[PDB]
Amino acid sequence: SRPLWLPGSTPPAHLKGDLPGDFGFDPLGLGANAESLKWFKESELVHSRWAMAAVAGILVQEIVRPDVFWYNAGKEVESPLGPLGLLAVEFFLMHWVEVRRWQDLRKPGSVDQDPIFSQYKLPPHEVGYPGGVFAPFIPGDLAELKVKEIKNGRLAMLAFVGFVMAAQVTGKGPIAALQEHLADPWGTTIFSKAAVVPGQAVAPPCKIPASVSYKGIEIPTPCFLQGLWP
Amino acid sequence: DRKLWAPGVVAPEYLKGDLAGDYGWDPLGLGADPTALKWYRQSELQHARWAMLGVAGVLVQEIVKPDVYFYEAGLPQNLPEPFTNINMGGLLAWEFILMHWVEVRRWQDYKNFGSVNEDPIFKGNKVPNPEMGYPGGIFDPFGFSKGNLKELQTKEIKNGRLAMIAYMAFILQAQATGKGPLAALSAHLSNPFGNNILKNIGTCTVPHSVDVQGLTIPLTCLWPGS
Amino acid sequence: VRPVWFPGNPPPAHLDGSLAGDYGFDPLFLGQEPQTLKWYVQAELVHGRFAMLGAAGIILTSIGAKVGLGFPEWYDAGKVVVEKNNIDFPTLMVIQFYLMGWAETKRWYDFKNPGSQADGSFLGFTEEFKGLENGYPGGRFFDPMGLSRGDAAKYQEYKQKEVKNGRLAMIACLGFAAQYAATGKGPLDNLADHLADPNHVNFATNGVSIPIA
Ligand code: CLA
Ligand code: CLA
Ligand code: CLA
Ligand code: CLA
Ligand SMILES: CC(/C=C/C=C(C)/C=C/[C@@]12O[C@]1(C)C[C@@H](O)CC2(C)C)=C\C=C\C=C(C)\C=C\C=C(C)\C=C\[C@@]12O[C@]1(C)C[C@@H](O)CC2(C)C
Ligand SMILES: CC(/C=C/C=C(C)/C=C/[C@@]12O[C@]1(C)C[C@@H](O)CC2(C)C)=C\C=C\C=C(C)\C=C\C=C(C)\C=C\[C@@]12O[C@]1(C)C[C@@H](O)CC2(C)C
Ligand SMILES: CC1=C[C@H](O)CC(C)(C)[C@H]1/C=C/C(C)=C/C=C/C(C)=C/C=C/C=C(C)/C=C/C=C(C)/C=C/C1=C(C)C[C@H](O)CC1(C)C
Repeated sequence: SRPLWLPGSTPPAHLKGDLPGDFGFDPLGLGANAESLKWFKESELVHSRWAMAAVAGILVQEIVRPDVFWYNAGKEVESPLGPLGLLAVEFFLMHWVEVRRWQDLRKPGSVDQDPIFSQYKLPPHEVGYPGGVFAPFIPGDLAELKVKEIKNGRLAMLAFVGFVMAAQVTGKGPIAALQEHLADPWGTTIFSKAAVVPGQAVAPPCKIPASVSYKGIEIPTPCFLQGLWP
Repeated sequence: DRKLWAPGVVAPEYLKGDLAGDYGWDPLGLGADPTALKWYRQSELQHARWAMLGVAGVLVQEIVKPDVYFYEAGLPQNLPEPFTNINMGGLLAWEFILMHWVEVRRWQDYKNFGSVNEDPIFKGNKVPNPEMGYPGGIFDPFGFSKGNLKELQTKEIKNGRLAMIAYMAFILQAQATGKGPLAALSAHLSNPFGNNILKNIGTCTVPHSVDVQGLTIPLTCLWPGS
Repeated sequence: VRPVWFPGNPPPAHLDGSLAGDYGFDPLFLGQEPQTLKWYVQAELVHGRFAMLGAAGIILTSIGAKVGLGFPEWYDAGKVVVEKNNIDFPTLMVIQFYLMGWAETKRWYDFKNPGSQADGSFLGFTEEFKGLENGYPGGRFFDPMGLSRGDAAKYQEYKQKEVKNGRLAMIACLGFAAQYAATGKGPLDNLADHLADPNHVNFATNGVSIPIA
């Protein structure tokens, strides 16, 4: 009765519409084991939230800074706090955060307390959905937003891969790729840039250098699946 | 069902006249599976209806202009006035996605006959689908159905089967001599002994490749020989 | 009743249809013992398991070559990587025997004792190396998606899809060597030659394949 990924079809037996965003799409059988479904239900939400923050990261950076290109912007920021002091903070400050999230996955009733401010405590929530501090002023129904998080999330995970594969083919940001498509739609598609006939394979070259210098030792910058491109 | 494809032939047991155009045929056993007979019925309707557009394309594109040749009408130099030297990669991008919608909706009408009838965007008017392969409703803007439907359902195939053979004729009367169907009709009706099936079977007027904007094509005739 | 390798002929008595990819093909009756056939079911998988890794490995490094990348061909990838990276060759192969001869005798005592290797004798891991059946260990490490449990009706389908891709991967890795010894070039160079002119650029026109050239 629920909407599906393909309306004439039937959902598989392990998908019964219990979970948010459950449109019945799992052709490869991956939601069969219920031990491993919890791991994937967590990892879809984590993959979505980083990608929502990344796509809105590139879109905000492109509308305020037309100078630098985001694929190259991990190289040119010139922080005064060192190249590896940043990585040292990010390593420790995420090896705290993720392991708290991981222990919440393993035992859900084990991570609720502020360890250094024990007067404060998280509410006994659902796994992957902390709330309490992480969720003030929730608008409307919570399960409505729980589907809005994944629909915008799944749209953004396809968006970031669309950002990367446009950044390796035309090498410009995703409004500059949009301005290439809106100035000339009939010639600026991937079907226009490439075709494989049985007898020759015409693929675009990289708009990406093979390596970069970056302060001494060189860093390899490969085009993600160059050679297997159409 | 009767008046079969040959006089003394017993019709097969699965061809008792239910489907239209049923002539006790299939001397290759392909409709013996009941689940395969429906799909071969759907693929017969597709091969009929595209050929009826194909025949009505080829002998109309040379009545409106007997200049652009239908074998090389796909080359961008031969496209009309707003489309001359279009990017074929862009036009294939339209056609692929516009057809991967339509066909998969038709394909799911095969796989689940009944859960694909509604306009999915506008939950409004449905399509009343009486039987598989015959959607109707908005595919009948003239209301020419809802009469003796079985009579027109036979007329669709008999015109369709002839159009399949005529369109494979339209190709083989074009690779053998490099000439259009009404143009090979003129070539026959001028000298009906030097422009027959003889002395043109065994010569292929098609090159090994015609380059399209940086792409080669294998371009094979349906028999060897040049 | 089931489809057999050769229609008409019945399957042999030792080969009822329960294995994956079973098509009754034992003309030499090599699986006539029910315990050596337990070994050859292990043997067909790990030959197909390495060949599926192999045939994907030849093809993916040959897709990168002939497009313009700096890839070697699969018969020349052995020399070019113990020369670019200064990797001493005997100390590469010996560690290959250490790591895999570890991983192989675990299998060789799964076949001798299927309940074994699950006593905490390893670093504490007990039921990860339990082993579900012959040639299909499963558990946490070897099936991290968890596809061998949940629905078992689709798992029997995946068992057959593994063996089917596993058979023709072994035929491919028998054909990559055969396309190289006959012609003397890479695999997708032989494919693109067969797609240039499908006539006359086949196996019949070498003079290496048929001696009646
Ligand atoms: C549009 C996407 C979207 C939506 C609908 C939701 C919805 C929800 N989230 Mg979620 N979340 C998202 C993105 C989203 N999230 C992202 C990207 C992250 C990573 C930062 C998180 C991290 C997160 C956590 C850690 C938790 C939730 C929780 C919740 C639930 C209650 C909170 C709430 O009312 O949020 C409503 C959300 C909105 C109204 C979206 C407003 C967006 C505005 C327009 C700003 C966006 C643009 C701006 C540039 C973004 C940058 C902000 C910042 C980085 C500078 C609800 C299901 C809580 C939960 O489920 O516990 C019960 C919870 O604990 N989410
Ligand atoms: C691709 C086109 C196509 C397809 C799918 C079908 C399918 C079908 N036809 Mg049909 N038919 C066709 C074209 C086609 N027809 C043409 C062109 C004619 C005119 C000669 C006929 C005349 C005809 C009659 C008279 C009857 C059928 C019947 C049937 C049904 C049962 C036969 C069966 O199971 O075969 C399934 C068929 C296929 C899977 C097609 C396979 C094609 C093979 C592999 C190779 C083709 C041979 C060769 C290349 C043809 C070249 C001809 C040349 C002149 C161009 C089935 C639904 C019977 C019926 O109505 O039952 C309901 C029946 O009585 N057909
Ligand atoms: C790599 C080795 C290998 C091994 C051990 C097996 C093992 C098995 N296969 Mg199998 N198979 C293989 C490769 C292999 N297969 C390949 C490549 C194909 C595709 C052609 C098949 C296709 C196949 C089918 C279709 C069927 C089996 C079946 C079987 C089972 C019973 C037959 C038996 O006792 O095998 C004994 C096998 C050996 C002793 C190893 C073969 C080595 C021989 C002795 C060397 C010579 C082989 C050949 C002539 C040389 C070619 C290369 C040469 C030119 C260099 C058994 C589990 C049957 C079964 O029950 O399915 C599960 C069955 O129906 N196999
Ligand atoms: C996995 C299947 C496979 C595929 C897709 C190809 C594809 C190709 N091969 Mg190749 N080849 C294969 C397996 C395969 N090969 C094997 C197993 C051998 C060893 C016998 C060879 C030996 C070989 C040579 C010597 C040459 C090619 C060539 C070619 C190319 C041109 C086609 C041709 O000449 O036909 C060759 C086709 C075959 C040899 C047969 C196809 C595979 C059959 C079906 C074997 C399967 C085993 C069978 C079912 C059971 C064996 C029975 C036994 C157990 C008792 C083409 C790209 C030629 C080339 O380089 O082109 C320029 C060429 O010179 N191949
Ligand atoms: C679909 C079709 C053609 C559609 C063509 C189209 C849209 C063409 C469009 C164009 O041309 C125009 C308009 C303009 C051009 O500038 C551009 C193109 C694009 C080129 C032909 C099918 C044509 C299909 C044909 C001819 C199929 C024939 C099959 C037969 C006869 C088989 C019969 C049997 O298999 C059975 C049925 C049962 C067995 O028991 C017995 C045997 C005998 C085996
Ligand atoms: C063909 C084959 C086996 C064929 C056996 C057959 C037909 C036996 C059939 C029978 O027994 C039965 C069934 C039943 C009996 O009654 C009858 C017979 C008839 C006796 C195995 C191939 C098996 C082929 C295998 C396992 C190949 C693996 C290849 C690998 C790992 C390659 C790796 C590399 O290529 C890369 C990836 C990169 C390179 O640069 C480096 C290297 C290392 C070269
Ligand atoms: C949690 C919480 C809680 C509390 O309570 C409150 C608060 C605070 C409010 C909250 C928060 C929230 C948030 C932050 C959110 C965010 C979101 C996002 C970011 C989304 C995105 C999302 C995103 C998305 C969808 C995206 C999409 C995108 C897209 C399609 C794109 C496309 C493209 C591409 C490819 C490329 C080309 O060239 C162009 C374009 C066209 C450009």
